[PDB]
Amino acid sequence: CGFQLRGLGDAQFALKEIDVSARNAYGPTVRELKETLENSGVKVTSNAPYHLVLVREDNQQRTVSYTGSARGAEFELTNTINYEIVGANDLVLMSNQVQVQKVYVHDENNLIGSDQEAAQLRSEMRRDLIQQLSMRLQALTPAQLDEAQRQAEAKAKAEAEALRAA
Amino acid sequence: LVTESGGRALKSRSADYSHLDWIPREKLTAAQLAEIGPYCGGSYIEPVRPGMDDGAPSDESPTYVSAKASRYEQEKQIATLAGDVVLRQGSMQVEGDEANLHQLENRGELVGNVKLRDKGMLVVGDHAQVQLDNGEAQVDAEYVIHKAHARGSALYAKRSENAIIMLKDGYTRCEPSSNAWTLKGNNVKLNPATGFGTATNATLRVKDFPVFYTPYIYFPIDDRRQSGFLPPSFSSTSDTGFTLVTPYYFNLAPNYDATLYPRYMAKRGMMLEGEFRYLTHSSEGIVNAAYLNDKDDHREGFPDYSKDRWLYGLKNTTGLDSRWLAEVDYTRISDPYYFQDLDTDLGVGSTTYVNQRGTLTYRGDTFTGRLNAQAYQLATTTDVTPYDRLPQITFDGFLPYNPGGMQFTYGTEFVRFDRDLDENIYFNDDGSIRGKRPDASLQGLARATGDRMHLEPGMSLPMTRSWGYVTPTLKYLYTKYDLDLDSQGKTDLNKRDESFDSNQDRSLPLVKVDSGLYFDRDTTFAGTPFRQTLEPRAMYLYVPYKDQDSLPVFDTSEPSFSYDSLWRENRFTGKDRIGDANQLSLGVTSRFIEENGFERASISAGQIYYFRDRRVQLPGLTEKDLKRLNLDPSGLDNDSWRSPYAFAGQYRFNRDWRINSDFNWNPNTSRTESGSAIFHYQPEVDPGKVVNVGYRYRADARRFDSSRGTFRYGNENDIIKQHDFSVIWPLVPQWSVLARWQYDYNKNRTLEAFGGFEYDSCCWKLRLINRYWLDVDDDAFLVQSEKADRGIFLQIVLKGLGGIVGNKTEMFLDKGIQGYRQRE
Repeated sequence: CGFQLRGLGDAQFALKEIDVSARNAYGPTVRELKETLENSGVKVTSNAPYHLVLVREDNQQRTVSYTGSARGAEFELTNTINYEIVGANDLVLMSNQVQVQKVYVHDENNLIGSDQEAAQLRSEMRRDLIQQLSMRLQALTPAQLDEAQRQAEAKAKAEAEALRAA
Repeated sequence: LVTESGGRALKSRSADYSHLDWIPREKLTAAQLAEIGPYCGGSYIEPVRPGMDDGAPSDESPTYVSAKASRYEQEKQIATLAGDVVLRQGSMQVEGDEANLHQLENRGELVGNVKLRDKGMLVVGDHAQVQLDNGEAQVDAEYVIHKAHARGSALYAKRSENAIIMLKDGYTRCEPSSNAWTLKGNNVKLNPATGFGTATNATLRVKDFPVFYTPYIYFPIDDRRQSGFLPPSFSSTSDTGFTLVTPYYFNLAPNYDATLYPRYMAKRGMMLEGEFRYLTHSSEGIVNAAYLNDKDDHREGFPDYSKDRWLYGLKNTTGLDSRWLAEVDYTRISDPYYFQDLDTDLGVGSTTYVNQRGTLTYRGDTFTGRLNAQAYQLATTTDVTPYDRLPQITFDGFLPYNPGGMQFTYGTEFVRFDRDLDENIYFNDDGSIRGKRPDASLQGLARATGDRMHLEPGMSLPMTRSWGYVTPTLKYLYTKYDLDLDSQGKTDLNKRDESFDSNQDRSLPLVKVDSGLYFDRDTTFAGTPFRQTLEPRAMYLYVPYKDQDSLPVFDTSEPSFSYDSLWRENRFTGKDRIGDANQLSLGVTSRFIEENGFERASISAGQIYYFRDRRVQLPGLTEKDLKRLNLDPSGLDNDSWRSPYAFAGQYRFNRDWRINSDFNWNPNTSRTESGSAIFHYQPEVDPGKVVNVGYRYRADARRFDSSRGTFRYGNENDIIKQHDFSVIWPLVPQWSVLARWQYDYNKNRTLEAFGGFEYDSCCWKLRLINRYWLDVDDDAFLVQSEKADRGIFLQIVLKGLGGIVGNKTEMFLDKGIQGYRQRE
């Protein structure tokens, strides 16, 4: 044992202004992410200081089991999000990925069924990808970003801008 | 010696290949080492000199001249520069041991260790001369292209006024000593405008021994342009014999390319295949076509056989940046048996169908509309014709609401299911039956088509606090069917003492309360600060029972039991069966979280408690079945107050290895229904080490029995009990082994097996693989069978010929070993 109920300090986030952009500009993933972030008190503003961007989202399918007749029997769907954070003048601070995967049972003789099943399964995965993204934003502070951005500019403007014509 | 004797670079010039700008590995910067591979002995690094990056305009820059002495001869008006002569002019520099200017003509001659330099380009030769009036030049010679790590030689090289360079007796990527392979064109022409070059009497040589001839050949030369040739794949299988595949790659633009796969197959013929891929900020797509006139007539008099064999398709997605999203996923094939015969690049798991789908999607702020035309084309003759959704219109969304109030959600679907049943009966030459199409086993409502409407409003009140939540919600589901049924299916119902009611409606409410808590204990395991969470959850679900035994089944399936089964409003998918539920699901999760918020491991267990019996089920698990004498193994799981125990768990270790596992034990019968453990390993430091270990058991599948026209539960023929091992590992500095094995315990057969080695070197690479798999097979009597195939795979790779792009001849290595991204 040793537990306690989650205090209001731990459910709340450290920042309030964030911009949210994706390559799938109005896809389900980003819409549900913005819905989740604004229900915790994070205002999703175009003018916010730090843009979180979802640059790639891939949804691979692979077979893991076979039938008695060496045909495919179980599919593993895999949804993966590639995310970057940018602060000012399009400079990247952090970059990482989140990934989840679930498996379902395919039916050679019920294809509309199986496509339905995989669909509802992709929905559940989308909600888990978002849980795990906001789980990472809650452990982030608006002060962390500022000093990481001062260091990123101390590496990018101090070393690279030293070569401008002659 | 003194001339170009093939293979190696001239060592008479310099002992240590200094003249080629060659620097051995032990004297290179780390930044330079980073540009060469792990086994390369050094690099060509061009000496630094003023004007490399200024460009080379003709009279834009003063000429820099330097030499030790000069002299002049009066009878032949030649002006000479002796000593170590060097002449640069912007980018181009010229070094020699003596520089004669023949002023009667306008001819500059260079005698001595001649070096012609430009940005990233070096030529070393014994003599060179240039007319100064028009650009005409001749060199007598070896050349280094530092960027591409390439070298070569020519007996002479000439340049005409219009800038067209000609080489006599010409290229290679190998380090000077290596002599491993050279490409020799007896007459080479390089046009800088148009950016194409030509070689006549073109010869691929290996250790100075020719191995390939052609009297003409084309290729681009203007930097990196839209072509390249790919490492050929020499294979041998038991259904194509000796095989050669020689793919060619067009790098058409920075946003799209295309590949062309001509295969020759001893037992099949000359198969021609090609793909076009494209990618933009707002779209992406891939187009595939393939044709072959197959010389194999083993499948003669088989159903739907075609001696021509072709496939075309487009998989497309456009408008990711806008609210309008247009996806296509369409493929068509000539005959069912296509992938059973021509998919020798994949081995195990040839698909039994191909998608034919268009979908438009408007994606508003509050709502989402989607129009979707979708069918399937069967790659088999032993599966029932699938229904196709010709319209499926779909609106899903909510109503803008005030924070902390009600949440109103609506969803509607209209959809028209149809299909053309193919129930031909095939007889032998005598009176008996040869084979029966599976569609012929569908009876009654199983032969139905029709339109279906579905409205689903609902309301939810999510009362949530940091320490937990309770969200009750009520929904209403109205469905209306307009069915059609052929006369066959109606008489099938007369015999069952039933009658066909075309118009059919169903209305049901759905009450669902969800509530859970949030707990957080801080621990430190293995000296690391973990924030272990504890989230219990409970869901009450009430859906009243309504008889649905007179409603066909189009898009409904019954998933196997798992930890997600706990939280779903319906134990079926789709709209064709709604499960009478009066139940409470209980479960608990516990995530371990690092300081960064990265979830490092998770564990979940759960159970459902059934107050009522579960009466509605698929066709064949209600009372229309179980009339076949006894009940199945665990199919009689109606009227049991308890679902199986659901266990799941995940452990990821910093993107180096991850292991997932789940278990499902049924106490009502004391029997394991479903379990699995999957381990994947692939470090970041060395992506060349890769290990996959997996076990999968499942006997609780509910699938459609192709000969009974109905669903079944306990199908001992298809119980999954399988392990999958695969590894890719490096033995000794230049060698690495890779293999994979997948074994079907339930029938005690190996499904796939293959192993091979992979020798790597500075300029070339060899991969050899012996393989054995089980291919999906349909016989002449419309019966599924297992057809073993053996095969052997050979790949030889000349590094640096535009083949750094994914080859489709390696599919069985990509699919069969997660981790195939060896990046070097």
